[PDB]
Amino acid sequence: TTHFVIIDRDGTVVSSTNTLSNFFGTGKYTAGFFLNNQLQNPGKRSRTFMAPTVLKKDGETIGIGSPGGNRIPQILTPILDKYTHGKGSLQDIINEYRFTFEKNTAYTEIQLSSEVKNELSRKGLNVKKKVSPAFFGGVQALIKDERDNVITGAGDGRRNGTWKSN
Amino acid sequence: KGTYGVSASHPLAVEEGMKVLKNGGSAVDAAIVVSYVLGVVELHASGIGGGGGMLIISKDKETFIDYRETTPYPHIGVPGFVAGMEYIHDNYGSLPMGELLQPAINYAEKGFKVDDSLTMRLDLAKPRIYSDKLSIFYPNGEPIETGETLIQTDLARTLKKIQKEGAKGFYEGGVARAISKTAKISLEDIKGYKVEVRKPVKGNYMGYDVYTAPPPFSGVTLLQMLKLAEKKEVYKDVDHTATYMSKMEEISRIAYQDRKKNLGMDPNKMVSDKYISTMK
Ligand SMILES: N[C@@H](CCC(=O)O)C(=O)N[C@@H](CCC(=O)O)C(=O)O
Repeated sequence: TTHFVIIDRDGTVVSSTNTLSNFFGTGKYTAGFFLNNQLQNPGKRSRTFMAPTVLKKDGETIGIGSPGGNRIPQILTPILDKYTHGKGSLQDIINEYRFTFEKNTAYTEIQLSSEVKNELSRKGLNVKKKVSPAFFGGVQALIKDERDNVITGAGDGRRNGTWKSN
Repeated sequence: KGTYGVSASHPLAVEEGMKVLKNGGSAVDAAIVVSYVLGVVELHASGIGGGGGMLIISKDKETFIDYRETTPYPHIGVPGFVAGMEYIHDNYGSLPMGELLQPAINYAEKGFKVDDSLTMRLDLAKPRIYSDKLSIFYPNGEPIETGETLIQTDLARTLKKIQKEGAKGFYEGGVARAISKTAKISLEDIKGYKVEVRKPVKGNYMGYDVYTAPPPFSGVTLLQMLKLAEKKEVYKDVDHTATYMSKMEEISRIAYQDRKKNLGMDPNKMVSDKYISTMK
């Protein structure tokens, strides 16, 4: 899965997520390309947690999205929560270590303290550190300041994400 | 100029997207260029063998194009990418298609420098995928090394066929025959692929209007969670990790549950303040 965001001179925002559904799909390969695997989640489309998104207010436009399978909205929600409540730059927030939940487990990007682990233990979530950066996604975003007319962005180092504006 | 920007998970996609925009192109035209480049240079993650979705929000219009794969009569879906891009071009684009495929074609034919992430992806995938068909990705039996130039001649051929014939170059003819043989999918299912145009889900959150991806995508779930986090004021606990985490776990299982019971009807109503009010 890959997510990109584009904003043009007309202020049109595209937010797109494309995928093969596992890295190199099924791995089957023909005519120079890899074939997707289809999750069983005729011409039916399966359910996906992909969620390309745009947010707009007077004065601000945001295009945002992420890869990360069934974790996607778990990845995006704390990011947008912190951003809209003033915690810092979208890029700093994106850089912050992440966590997601799967049934009763909390997957954590860093080693948490015994202090916080035990609070979660009697909650009672158990905690497990995931060793793949790609597991916690790859958030890509652009933000247009609509007053002043400037575009900034953020990319996720977990995927070597970057951004540019004019 | 005028202001414009690209954010993507590969620097060559960023570069090619910026090039389109610098020369006066639209967000849609750049997105087609970017999508095809990513299929070439970030090939582990997306491409012509897959699908996707695209949200387009202009001053005057909101559109969601669904080009996710469809199930035929391993599990491989009929690829939607090529049909998506052509549909997007014909209905929302500006420049002719041929021009937009050319940057991707150049990276296929001339090559690009592989990075550390593609090497590692190949390394980790080798047990699942490595076959006698994959020699260009595993030179001398090992994952192609960071810094090395990867040239994709077969893919250039396919992309040039699509460049010349349109979507028929993928969904019919020799390419369609290749897909049929490899995926065990009928020529009929391949040719019958259709894109869906959908209305974006629209809600509000923190004084923002929010446009997101509708069913079968999960924009409803994301917006519910955002609205739940706003209402429950979880941000007040952001400095207190166990509380923040626990409260986020609660919000996510509520929303995931709601998606589940409704996997088996208005998405705008599902992200409304009143719907969020009743969520438990
Ligand atoms: N473990 C898989 C499946 C998760 C799911 O769909 O429930 C996974 O993480 N999939 C992702 C892999 C690709 C990526 O770049 O994240 C996905 O988004 O398809």
